[PDB]
Order: sequence, then structure tokens, then C-alpha cells
Amino acid sequence: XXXXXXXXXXXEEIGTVIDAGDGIAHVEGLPSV
Amino acid sequence: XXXXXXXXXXXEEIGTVIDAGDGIAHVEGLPSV
Amino acid sequence: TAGRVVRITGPVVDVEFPRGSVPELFNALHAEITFGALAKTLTLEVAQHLGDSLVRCISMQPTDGLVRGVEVTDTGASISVPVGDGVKGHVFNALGDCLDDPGYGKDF
Amino acid sequence: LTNLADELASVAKLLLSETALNKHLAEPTDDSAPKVRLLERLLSDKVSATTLDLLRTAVSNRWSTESNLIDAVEHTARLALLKRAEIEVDEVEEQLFRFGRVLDAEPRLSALLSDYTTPAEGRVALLDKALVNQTAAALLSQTVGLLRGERADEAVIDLAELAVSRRGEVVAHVSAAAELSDAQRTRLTEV
Repeated sequence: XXXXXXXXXXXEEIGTVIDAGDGIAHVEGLPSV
Repeated sequence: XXXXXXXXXXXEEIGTVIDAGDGIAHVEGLPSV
Repeated sequence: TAGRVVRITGPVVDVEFPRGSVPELFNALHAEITFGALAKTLTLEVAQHLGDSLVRCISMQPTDGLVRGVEVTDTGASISVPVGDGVKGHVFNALGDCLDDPGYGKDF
Repeated sequence: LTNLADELASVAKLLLSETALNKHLAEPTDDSAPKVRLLERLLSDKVSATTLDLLRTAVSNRWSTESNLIDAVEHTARLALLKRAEIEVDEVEEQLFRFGRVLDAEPRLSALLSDYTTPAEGRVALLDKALVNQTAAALLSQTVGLLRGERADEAVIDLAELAVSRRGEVVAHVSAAAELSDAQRTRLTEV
């Protein structure tokens, strides 16, 4: 049942700046990058 | 009734390898060596 | 069965496997990369074990054009190169592909 | 209330049993549809509808730390059981606090309270045999089952403080040479 869980977890777009500063930034999600 | 509870509560070695590499490994589960 | 990719940074790549699926050291792993102008086949050699069904390894090709979540297949074998008498008078790369002829040296 | 508390205890025990599920469910995500799909696909018919909806709301809500989510279930169970007991509050609270004090007084029992890799229910049986209000005993057993490498005296102190904080009264430790008069004590409370 764990394999099924993993497979289910496996399955336009907008990002979001988590934290920004000093010329660098972090974004969450969007696994199509 | 505390000492009694204690007496009531009062009443084959092997380990497992978790990680290895570069000639060094980590093993756990041996009580006293 | 196969594992997945968790983080990419430089040429080192860490991958994940299910229970009872981690291979040994010095093994060949294959990964598929797709793009409109950059499609290849990454070959990787297992470097070390990080535990928690995570193994860190190195790749012999540039890692540009990669995407997370791509499964990685395993040959269960180390690196190998064909040998023979026909090797003389020919040019081969690190993988042992004949530079003179693309189809040469794939039967020995 | 008792059945819902039992269901929450079971779900907490199973969630604590496995670390992979706890690690994955804590991923900070704005979406929750795969999470609720996984919840439905994984033993969703063994729980009541209200408890399932509360669990789904908890999973949907973002949490800073996974252990925070884990302890949230235990805290919710404790407060629900306390409210069920209330639905007699003063007598129950006094009984619980005096029970905690009397068990804390024994240092041998405190030493034996260390439970790490110990049998899940054997230690509980030993503790309840060593020792009443039905709700107080049930809450004590619930606390005993849910602990992991923690100070039981701190656990009972926190539980008693939470119980007295459920009401509007505020606890205060009073040290005196001898017991004060009832009229004197009432005047002190008025002050």
C-alpha cells in the first residue's frame, strides 16, 4: 500500500517567493521547472 | 505499594548496519561492548 | 523498480530507492533527460550511502536540463568497456564508444 | 465522546508508529487535494465522520513542524475528554492535581516512570495497578500511553495546568506553616 501512496504522491502555473534578499530568492512548488 | 510495583515490573546479541562508505560504517544495536 | 531524485547541485546527485532496492558501490545507473534541444542519457556511478534509502553519486555528463521527479533505472553492474583485437587502430571515449565509427565496438 | 477519543488515540498511535507518513504529511504545501485523497485511500472508514473531518481540517492546515501536528492530535484528544468529563469540574480537578502531587512525591515511582522501548501496555498495566474518578483515571492512562521519553511529572503538571486553565480560575501555590482558617482562606481568595 506504500507503493500506491508513493505513486499517488507522484501525480497554467504560478509560483510564489518564499524568501528574497541580497539578489537571491526561494520559490516553492512548480515541479515542472 | 511502590516497591511492590517495582518488584512486579522487574519480573542473543546482534546489530544492524545503517550507513557505510569510504571504509567507515555505522552500526547500532549492541548494548555493551 | 526505480528510485527518484531529491536534490540537484553541480555534478553530484542524490537518489532514493524503496526498501530492499539499494545497490552496492561502484554501480552504473541510467537516467533519461528530455528537452526540445537538449536530450541525452545520463550515466551515473554510485559514490556513497547517506542512509534512509538515499545514495549520493556522480555523473559523467553535464547536468544542465534536468527536472526533479524523474525515475532512474539501474543496470545492477559497474562500468564496462568492450575489448578485442579490433580495438587497435581506433579511437574511443571514456565510455569506450568508438569515435571513428558510431556503431563500432558494440559486439565484443 | 469516548468513542471519538478512542478513535483519535488509535490514529495517533498508528501515525506515531510510522515515520515516513509523518515526514511526508508535513511538507509545507498550499494544496491539500493529494493529502485528502491519501487520507481517504488509507483507512478512512475506520473513523467517525466528525473525527475524519477534524483530521482532514488538521491536514489541510499548514503546520510549522511535524511534531507540532502530532502533538496537536494529543492535545485535542485531551481537551475533548476534559470537556466530556465536564459535561463536578472542581472535584475532578482537585482529585487529578492531588493524584499528580502524590505520585510526584514518590521518587522511586518517578525513577520507574522512565519508559523507553518498554512494552506498550505492560508499563500501563503496572502503573494502573500501582494506583478514583473514571475520567481522571482514563486521562491518566491516556497520558501514560502517549508519552515518549519525557518527564511524567512535567506531563501531569502541564495537564493539571491546562485543566485549571479550562476554567477562568488561575492556579497559585501557597506555602504556609499550618493550614489557614476557612474564613481566612476565603478572605485570602477575595483579596
